[PDB]
Amino acid sequence: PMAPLQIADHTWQIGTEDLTALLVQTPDGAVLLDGGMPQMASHLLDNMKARGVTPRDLRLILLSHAHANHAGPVAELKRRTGAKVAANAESAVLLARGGSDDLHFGDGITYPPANADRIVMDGEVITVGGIVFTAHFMAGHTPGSTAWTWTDTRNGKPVRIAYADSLSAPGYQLQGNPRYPHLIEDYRRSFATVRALPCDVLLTPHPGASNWDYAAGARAGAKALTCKAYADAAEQKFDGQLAKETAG
Amino acid sequence: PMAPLQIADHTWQIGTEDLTALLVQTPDGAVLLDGGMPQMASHLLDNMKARGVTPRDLRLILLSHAHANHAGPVAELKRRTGAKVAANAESAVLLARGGSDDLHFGDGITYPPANADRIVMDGEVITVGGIVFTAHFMAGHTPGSTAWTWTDTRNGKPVRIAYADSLSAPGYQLQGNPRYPHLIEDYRRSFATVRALPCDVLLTPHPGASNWDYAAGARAGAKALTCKAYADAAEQKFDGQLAKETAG
Amino acid sequence: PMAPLQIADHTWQIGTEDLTALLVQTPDGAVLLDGGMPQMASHLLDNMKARGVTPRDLRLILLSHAHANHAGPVAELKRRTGAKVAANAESAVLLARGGSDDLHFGDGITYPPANADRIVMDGEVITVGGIVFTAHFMAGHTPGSTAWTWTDTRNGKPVRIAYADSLSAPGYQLQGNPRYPHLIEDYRRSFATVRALPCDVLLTPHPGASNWDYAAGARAGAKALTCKAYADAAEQKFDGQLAKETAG
Amino acid sequence: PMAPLQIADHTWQIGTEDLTALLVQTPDGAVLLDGGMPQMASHLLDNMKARGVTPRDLRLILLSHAHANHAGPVAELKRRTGAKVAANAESAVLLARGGSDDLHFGDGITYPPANADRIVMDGEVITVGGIVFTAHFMAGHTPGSTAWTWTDTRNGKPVRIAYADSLSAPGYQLQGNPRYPHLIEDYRRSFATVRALPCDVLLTPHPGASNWDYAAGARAGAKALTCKAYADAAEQKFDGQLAKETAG
Ligand SMILES: [Zn+2]
Ligand SMILES: [Zn+2]
Ligand SMILES: [Zn+2]
Ligand SMILES: [Zn+2]
Ligand SMILES: [Zn+2]
Ligand SMILES: [Zn+2]
Ligand SMILES: [Zn+2]
Ligand SMILES: [Zn+2]
Repeated sequence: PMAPLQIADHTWQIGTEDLTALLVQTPDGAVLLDGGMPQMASHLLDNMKARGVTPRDLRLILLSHAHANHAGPVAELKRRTGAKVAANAESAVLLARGGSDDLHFGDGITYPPANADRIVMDGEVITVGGIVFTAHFMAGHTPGSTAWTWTDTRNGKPVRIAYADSLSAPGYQLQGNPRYPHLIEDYRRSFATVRALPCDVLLTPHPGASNWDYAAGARAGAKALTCKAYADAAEQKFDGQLAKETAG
Repeated sequence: PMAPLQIADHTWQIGTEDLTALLVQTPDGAVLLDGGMPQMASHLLDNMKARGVTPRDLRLILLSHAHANHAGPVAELKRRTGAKVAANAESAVLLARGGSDDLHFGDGITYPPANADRIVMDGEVITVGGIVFTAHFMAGHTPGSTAWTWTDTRNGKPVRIAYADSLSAPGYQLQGNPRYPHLIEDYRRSFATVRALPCDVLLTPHPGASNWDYAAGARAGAKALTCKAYADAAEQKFDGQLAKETAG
Repeated sequence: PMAPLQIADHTWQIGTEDLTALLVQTPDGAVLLDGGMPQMASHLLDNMKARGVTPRDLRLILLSHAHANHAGPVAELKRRTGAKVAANAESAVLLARGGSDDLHFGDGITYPPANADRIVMDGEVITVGGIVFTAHFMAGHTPGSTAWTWTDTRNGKPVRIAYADSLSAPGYQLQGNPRYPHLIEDYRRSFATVRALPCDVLLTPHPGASNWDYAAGARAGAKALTCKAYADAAEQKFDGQLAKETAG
Repeated sequence: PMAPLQIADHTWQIGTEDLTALLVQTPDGAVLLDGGMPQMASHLLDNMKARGVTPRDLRLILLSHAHANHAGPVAELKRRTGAKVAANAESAVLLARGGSDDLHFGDGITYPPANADRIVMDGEVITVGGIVFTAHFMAGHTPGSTAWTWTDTRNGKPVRIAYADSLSAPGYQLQGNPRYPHLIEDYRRSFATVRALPCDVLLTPHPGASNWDYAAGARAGAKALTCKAYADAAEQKFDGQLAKETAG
C-alpha cells in the first residue's frame, strides 16, 4: 500500500506495492487503469486527492482485465467519483457479473459487479485531454484481457508506455477446455501481440512480472523487463505447463 | 446440510437447520422460495434430486429478500437448472448488483448477481400448475421485502401457508436515514400487513423468528407462532430500537 | 422543437413545444429532467451549449418516468456526456429494458435502454451545487413515476419548482389488472402526494396537462395550474374513468 | 407468415419468406435459431404449436447475430416460454441493449432488450437431447456474428447443416473505422471460417443470400449456394466494396 510513484510526467503508480493501479493525469481529467482489490477504494482516491485529483476529477476507468484483484473497486469508484468505464464486451459481461462464473475459477474470486459505460473494440483509441489510449486485445488470462498503450514524456522526450495484462495461466486446463475451446491459440497470439507492442516502459498488473520494484523508489524501474522479454518468459512458462500437462 | 422436511402435502424445507428453503412440488413444475446461503446449491439440488426433481424440474424461483444468506445461490441455480427468477423491482435491482450497495450494510454481505426473469407487483399471483402464489410487499428489512403466500393441503386438507420475510433490522439507523427516508413508515405498514396475512401456518426465512425447530421432526412446527404474534414481537423490538435511538 | 424557454433564473425548458425537458444550471454542473423523444439528443445538446453548458457540464439526469416520449435520448446523452442517471427501482428496471414489457403498452414503445447509476428511495434528496432536489414517488401512470422538487429564484425571489409526472391512465385497465393489482390505491395516494408539494411553480412532462404554452414566451406558464389544481384535476378525470370501467 | 418448412428430419423453417427462424426439435426440448422481427413472436409460437412444441418445450434460443430483424422477439419469447439464450460476449451485450448504439447503424434500429443466460466461447458446443450445436465465431456483420452447425438424421441418415450468419457489410465503412479498426481483418478470417464449415446444408438469416426460396416450398433450397460458394461470394463483394472505398 504505497504512496504516489512517478513513472513518467503524467503517469503515476497509485496502487499498493504489489498491485499496479495506474493514474494518468490529463488537463481534461484523470484516468484510472486498474484499481486493485475491492478494498483498495478510498486509498485510491487518497492518492488522487494528494495527486491533485478529486472524485469529480476522475474521468475514466480502463482495465487490464476484470478479476477481483485488478478491478475490485470499479463499482465503488464509479459511485464515489465522476468515473465512467470503458471495456471490451468480454471484460464487460464479466465485470458485470462480479467475476462470477469465471471460465477457470467459477465463483472463487467474485467482486461486486459494475456496468460498463463504453464498449471498446480491438485497436480502438480513447483520447483524454489530448492523451490517446490504444487498446490491444490479448485473450488468454481472460477472454477480455487487454493491453493499453500511450505515449507520455520524461525529460520532454516521448516515452511509449505499454500496460500489459498478465500472460499467466494460474492452474488452468489449457488443452481441450470445453469452456475455452481455443485457449492455446488465443494465448499464442497474445504472446506475439505483447512482443511487438510500442514499448519504452512496460508495467503489469503484478509488478513482479515486469521486474518492477515499486518499493525501490527512483530505482523501482531499473531492472524492469522489456515487452519482448516478459512475452518470451510468459511463453516458456506456458509451453512448460503445456508440456507436463500433455500426458496424464 | 439436512434432509427434506414436509410442511404440507407438497411443501418441503430443503434448506439447513438455520436457513429456510421452501420447495413446492406442482404437477406442471416445482417452485423454490429462497435458497439460503450461496454455498448451498449442491445441497439444494441434492435435496431436490432426492425428492423427485431434476434441474429440468425447477420451474420457478421466488425470494423473500435479496440478501446473501437468503438468495446467495440463485445465480448458480439458474445456470444448473431451467429455473427462472420472479421478483419485485426493488429485489430485482439488488439481486442484480449482488447484494452490493446495501442501504444498511453496503458491500458487507455480497454474493453472485442474478437477473430477474419476471418483475412482479404488489398483490400479483404466480400460478404454477394450479398452485397460486400471491405476493405481499413488506418493505423494511429491505425495500423489496415480500411475503409469499399459498394454500396447500396437509393430510389432504387446505393449509394456508405464509412465507413472511424478516421484519428485523440488524444494526439499522431507523430515523433520519437519508438512504431510506421513509423507513419507520414502511416498517409499521408491513407489521399491519404481516399480521393480516391469510395465516394458517407461518414460515419465515429464519425459523427462529416464527418459532420453528427444523431438526426436531414433526414437532418442528409445534412452538411455531402465528402471523399476529410474529409481527407483534416484531413491532415491540422496533419500537424499543426506535426508543433506544434517542440515546444515539 | 423550440429554442430554450426560461422558467426561472437558472431553470429552462429545452425540449419541444409538446415535450418537457428542463435544464437546471448550478455552480457545480447542469442537471437535466427528462429529455423528450429518443431523437432529441442533439437538439437538447444544442440548447445546453447555447446556455453555456457543454457536454462535460451535464453531470446528472433525472426522470419523471421511463416512457419513450420522456426518457428517450437518455442512453445517448449518457454516451455523449459524462452525465449520470438517478432513479427509483421501478424506473430503473423500466429504463434498463428500453420501455419493453410495459404493464399496459407491452412492446409498442421501446427506446434505447440505459442503466441508472444511482437508485433512490422516496423522499431522497440530491444536491447539485448547493441546490437540493427531492424525489416524491407518485406511482400510477408508471409504478416508478416520480415528482421532482427544487427551489430556484424567479426574481432573485425564491420560487418553489415542482416537476410532477403525469397522473393519467391512457386506456389503462384499472380495476382487476393482474399486471397492477393495486393500481387504484397507488394512484389515489399519488394525487394526495402531488397536491401538497411545495409548489409556487408547476411543470408537467406534457405541458398540455398543467395548462402551459411554451410558445407564449414571456407568459407561457401564466395560465398554468397549481399543484393542487393538477392533482385534483387528475383524480377527477381518474374517478371518471373508474366509473366507466365499473358499470359502463 | 409462412407455415413450417421442413429442411431435414427435425429442422424446420417457422419464420417468413424473407427471414429465417429455425426450429430444431430434439428428444429433450426444441432449440430455436433467430426469431426474425420483433413482432414475430406469436407467429413463431403458433408455428411451434403446429409442430408439437408447447412454450415449455422451447428450451434454448441461439442467434446468428443480435440485430432487430433477426433477434427481434427474443425477449417476448423468453417471457412466454421456459427458453434460455446462449450467445457470445459481443452478441450478449448488443442484445442486452436492444440493438442500440450499433457500431454502424447507431440507434436507428432498436428492439426489446434481452439478457443472455449463457455465454459461449468460440467453438463451444451445446448439447440438447443428444444433438450437438457448435459455435463458430465469424465476426464481421456484427462483432458477435456466429454460425451454428449441428448434424441431424435425415431419413435415418445424419446430415451436416450449417446456419451461417450474414457476411455482408451493407453501408459499412470498412477501412479506418474508429469503432472498428480491425473490421477488414475480422471479415477475412470469417470468410475462411464459413468456407470450411461442416456443410451439407447451408442456411442464412436472409434466405436469398444463400439462394433459398421459401415460396418455392419443397424446391426452396435447390439452387442454393454452398458454404464454400457463399463465403467466397461474400469475400468477392467485400473486395469490390473495399477497393471502391479507397477511391473516396
Ligand atoms: Zn486475473
Ligand atoms: Zn492478478
Ligand atoms: Zn436480510
Ligand atoms: Zn437473514
Ligand atoms: Zn408516459
Ligand atoms: Zn407522455
Ligand atoms: Zn444484421
Ligand atoms: Zn438482416
